[PDB]
Amino acid sequence: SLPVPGPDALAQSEALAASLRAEIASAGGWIPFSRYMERVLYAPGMGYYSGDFVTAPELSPLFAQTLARPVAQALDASGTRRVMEFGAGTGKLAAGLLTALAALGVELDEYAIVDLSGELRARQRETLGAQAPGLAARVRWLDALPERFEGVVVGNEVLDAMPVRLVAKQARGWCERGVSIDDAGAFVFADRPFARAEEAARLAGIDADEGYVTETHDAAVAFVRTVCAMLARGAAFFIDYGFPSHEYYHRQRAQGTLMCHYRHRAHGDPFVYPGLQDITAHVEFSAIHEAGVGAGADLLGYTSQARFLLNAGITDVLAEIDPSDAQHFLPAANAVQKLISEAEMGELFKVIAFSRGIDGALDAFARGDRSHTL
Repeated sequence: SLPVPGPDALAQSEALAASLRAEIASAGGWIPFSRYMERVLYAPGMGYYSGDFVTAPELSPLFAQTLARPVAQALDASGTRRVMEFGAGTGKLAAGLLTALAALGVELDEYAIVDLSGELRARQRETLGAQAPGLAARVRWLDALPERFEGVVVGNEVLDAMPVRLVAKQARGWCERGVSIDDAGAFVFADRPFARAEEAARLAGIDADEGYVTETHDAAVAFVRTVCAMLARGAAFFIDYGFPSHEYYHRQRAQGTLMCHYRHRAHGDPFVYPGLQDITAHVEFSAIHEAGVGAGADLLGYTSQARFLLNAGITDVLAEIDPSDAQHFLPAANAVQKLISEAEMGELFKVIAFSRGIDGALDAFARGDRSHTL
């Protein structure tokens, strides 16, 4: 069943929906899914994110403590002293990473948060004041990526929320799946030939039978190019759920990876209550790899979150807590298992990193690197 929102949320969703229906009609009855997704997620005031930013916020402490190790190693190796986080959710990772780095002897000249909409920083500032008092003063917020950056960039579950286009395999070949309105005014998917017939060529490599529907990630690719061109020295880590291309576009993944979350219920329909639910797609890491190295950065590593966290010392972090102290040990052990178990986040989530001015390997990627599978 599908719970009905309260009056105020419903009014918001209805206004957002009416604005999208009006846009679709004005455009001749069809818009790409990227445009739909951009508006329902990011419309000022009414979009989902712009008026549940990570999968498991309660894992942020142990996660940040562990991530701090390769972050510090990348700072040392590149001779840099700044971190920049894109998005940043409610600021739990920033508070954790700031605190953990400082505890390990690493002070930053600045921890920059990129909050394009302006809408996330108030809660982030509150979280930092509460959880990292006296490191909070090192945090600055940016309205856009700068032209140049020296330090370590962190993008945790941000690639998955960037707009995707949908593509569908017809007998006649690939086409674009966009959004139309039906005769009752409801949003409907609608398939149309590509404007740029060129854009079907990139899909030829997919082992897809007729009826296959999947996502392309132009916006994420554009973002990674921009980050890697900006990065002058240092590293950029992206943490997200997804797969290299062979697996992403596997013959059997014929409904793709699009998933929506409404009142923490996972389901496939992005036309449910516009503005009141999340819409995400998994990340296609081969294209992300090409994006970053094509901008001239080195690939620093690619592996599963489990392997990255294990390599980075998560079990050592856990082992600081004594097992007889059950009050602390069991929650910590359960957190670690959620982070690293194949059945939980450990395999599905991946870490990819790019670098400039880092020679050699990070310990976090030195065993079990998967770059050769990209």
